[PDB]
Amino acid sequence: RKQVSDGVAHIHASFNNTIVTITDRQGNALGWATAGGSGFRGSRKSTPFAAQVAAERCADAVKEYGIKNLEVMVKGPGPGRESTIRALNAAGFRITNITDVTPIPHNGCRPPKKRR
Amino acid sequence: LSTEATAKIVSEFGRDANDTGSTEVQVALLTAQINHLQGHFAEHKKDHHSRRGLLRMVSQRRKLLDYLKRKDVARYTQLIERLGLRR
Amino acid sequence: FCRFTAEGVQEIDYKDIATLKNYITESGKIVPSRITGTRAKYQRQLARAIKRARYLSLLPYTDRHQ
Amino acid sequence: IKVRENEPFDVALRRFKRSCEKAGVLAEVRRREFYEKPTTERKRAKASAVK
Amino acid sequence: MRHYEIVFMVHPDQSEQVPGMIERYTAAITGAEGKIHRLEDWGRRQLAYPINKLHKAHYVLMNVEAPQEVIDELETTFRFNDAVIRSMVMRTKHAVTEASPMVK
RNA sequence: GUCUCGUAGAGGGGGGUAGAAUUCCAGGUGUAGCGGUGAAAUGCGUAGAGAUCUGGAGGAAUACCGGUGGCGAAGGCGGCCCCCUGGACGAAGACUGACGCUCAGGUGCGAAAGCGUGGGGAGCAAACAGGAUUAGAUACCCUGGUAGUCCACGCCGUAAACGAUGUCGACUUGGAGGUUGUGCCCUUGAGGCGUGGCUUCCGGAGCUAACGCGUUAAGUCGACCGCCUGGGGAGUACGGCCGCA
RNA sequence: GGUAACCGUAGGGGAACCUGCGGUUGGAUCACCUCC
Repeated sequence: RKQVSDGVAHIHASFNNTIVTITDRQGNALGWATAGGSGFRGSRKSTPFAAQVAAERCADAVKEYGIKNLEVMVKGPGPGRESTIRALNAAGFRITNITDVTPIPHNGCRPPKKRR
Repeated sequence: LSTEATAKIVSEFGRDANDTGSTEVQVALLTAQINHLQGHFAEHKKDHHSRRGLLRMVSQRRKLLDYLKRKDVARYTQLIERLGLRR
Repeated sequence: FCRFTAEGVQEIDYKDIATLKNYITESGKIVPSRITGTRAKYQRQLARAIKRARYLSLLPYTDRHQ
Repeated sequence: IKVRENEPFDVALRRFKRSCEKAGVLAEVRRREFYEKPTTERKRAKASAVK
Repeated sequence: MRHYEIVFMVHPDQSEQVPGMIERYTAAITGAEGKIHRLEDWGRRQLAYPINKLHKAHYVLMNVEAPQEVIDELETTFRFNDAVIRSMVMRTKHAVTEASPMVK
């Protein structure tokens, strides 16, 4: 239908379900997947092995939109979540630029209290 | 206050205009600060921090006046009428 | 090494972009004084000047703007 | 960080995040920052003077 | 009597009228016995981050000695105009006259 | 104690203003789950969610510099700018001429929590609703969530309000460090010699029951204030003052 | 480079104690031959 070539991707490295999105550098979303969309549940879903599957679902659904080059935006504290960008790299898209977009605040809202 | 305004009072109440030590010039300067400064708290009521310096100045004024009373009542009285002090 | 005691500043201008960009880090933060070795007074002057300059758009707040 | 580098690829060059970021941020910011007892939490640096 | 540094921002759409305003504002300053030691017209400049969905702006700077009453009037005349974008005021220690290190 | 010239400083009120961040609303894309803990559920779900982009409304606090750094009588003070304002210190003299120290009563200031009248209300969050679980069981855990938290204008006046060390002076070997002033050498540049503030840590005489303090004394002395007299009962009772409680 | 037991205060409830806001270091339990 449409050709994107040098798209952009967005990942949300939450401790829970990781979000991966493909975007065409204009805000309109091409495709999307979770570690939870395949029926994964519980702590089997938080290991870095789990984030790969969503990356390959995104890649193999977005073939028709024709990604050739790509950008990726990463925010989150989740450890080792760049396994997703390993998966996109291995999927054949030429990943050219990377930025960390973690929403740090300048000490605004008050964070929730901790458990003992 | 300002150096220009301070210079006039020392020349007025002073013996020779470089003397600046006789208790008259001191008490005159202190009054000059307080009467102007009273207009600060007309709307800056909340300021509790410069009040400490204000009360220090008024205490020092009264304390030098109580020093004058023990040395010569004449210039004390002339001074208080010149400045309009109550007591 | 320090530039202030060698090049000469009794006061530092906030529009001097060279000595300003020299002390900002890769992502717009301020370098700590223990890394660079500047005197405390001058470090305090830098910290004030550069935060005016951010207001004056001579610097960005963070690199996340393209 | 804007990562742009020479032509070799897939090294990912984030091995120095240890000093390129205060990495504890978002480990200590999504939770009530305690910050109390702070200076004696800096105290341990003095304890090491020895000869 | 004190001296001030002032810098402001203007919409690039109003480029033709930047120096007409410069002259008008310095006339307003000088009419109440104002004096100026430095004035720079830095001209067009790219912004470090977009403000008001804009990307370029026109820089103006001057160092003035003036009485405090006129500054608030002049600032309000900034704020009420359409074409102003940002402003800044500063009180300085001494009447500096040497040209601004930007121009180098 | 006063005047002259300067310096550093989150010392205080008022008004603007900025960027990051958090909800909510609107408009696209787009698929069906999202959210959460060691595991699940509750709850939103396709009268179209989250994820992403843009616009807008609104509230609170100022990442980075930032430190046994600074200011303050104490409590405590942290974006930027402007207006108003207190104190400290240094150089060189000049002047006043014992004007001083302490202070029962008294006045004022005094973290947070709490009340009263009216605003505003993003997030967080005593109480409350629900889900879950162990080993008593309500509570620790997770969804929501009212007061409160914020601003006016008033009360309350207590804290491990602690350096557990009242205030003010004088005298007695050292060493190293921070911060802020300032003289000097023929300044042959960021270097050397000296001299003032405020602070930090080792340690000598001395003191101490010891721990330890140690020129910022808990050392040797002087002036005045407050307090103590075995543990519990008890900072409780009955009075008085204060307070809307 | 997570070691808390206390304070002042307000809502809860009872062998007992919990939380919301702020503050301090004084950061741990003992010295039991025959009935335990």
